[PDB]
Formats: sequence, C-alpha cells, structure tokens
Amino acid sequence: NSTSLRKMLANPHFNAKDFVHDKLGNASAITID
Amino acid sequence: RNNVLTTLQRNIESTLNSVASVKDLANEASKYEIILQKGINQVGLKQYTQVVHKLDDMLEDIQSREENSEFHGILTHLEQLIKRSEAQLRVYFISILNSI
Repeated sequence: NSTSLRKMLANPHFNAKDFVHDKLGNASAITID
Repeated sequence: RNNVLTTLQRNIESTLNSVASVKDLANEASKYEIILQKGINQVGLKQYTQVVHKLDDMLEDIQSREENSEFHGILTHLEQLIKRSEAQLRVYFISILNSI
C-alpha cells in the first residue's frame, strides 16, 4: 500500500519515521524491500 | 510545486531511510570513506557536501535505534569521517579566502 504507506504516512513524516520500524516492525523485511 | 518538493518530497526524501537497515550503511558509508577520501575538488560541491548529507543523513535515524556493537563502531567510523570532512571543508574555505 505505497499510496497509503508511502503517500499517507511518511511523505510529510506524520507520524514519525521510527514508528514505521515499530508499528510495522515484526519480521516484514521482505515488505520493507 | 516548489512546495510539493519542499513539503512532500522534502520529508519523503528525508524518511526514505525511516527504517533502513544496519549493515548497508556500513557498506556505503565505507564507500564514502572511498569517495570522501577523494578530496573535495575531485568530488565536487553538492557531490561532496551532499555525501556529507549522506553520512549526516546516515547518522540520522540511528538515534531514533538500539545498542549493538555495530552501533558504536559505525558511530566511530561515521563521526570521524564526518570531522575529517569538516576539517577538509574549512581548510578549503581558508584556502581560497586568502588566495587574495
């Protein structure tokens, strides 16, 4: 969901950049690639 | 549209590395001990200074991470290459600013 994730979350960094490593941070490094 | 760059592409281009991994920054930071140890005039203005934004911005979310050994070693390699770069900068400042 790079529209929702990329557009809607971290394009203006609202919310912060570490929560993407936290709220989406459970063994999903394939989806981070 | 300059605001579309300056708001969306600004913090988008900032939060590119919102999560980014641990070893790769050591790899390309070491490749910035390749390129940052090529001098200034070989490398060039926003080439050199923007690579300083790449280690500046590679020391970036690591305060946001956690304490392993690669954390401290990459803090050493990063910040000492940073101050090598900064010394080289002010050297070049003074180098032309009494070229008169």
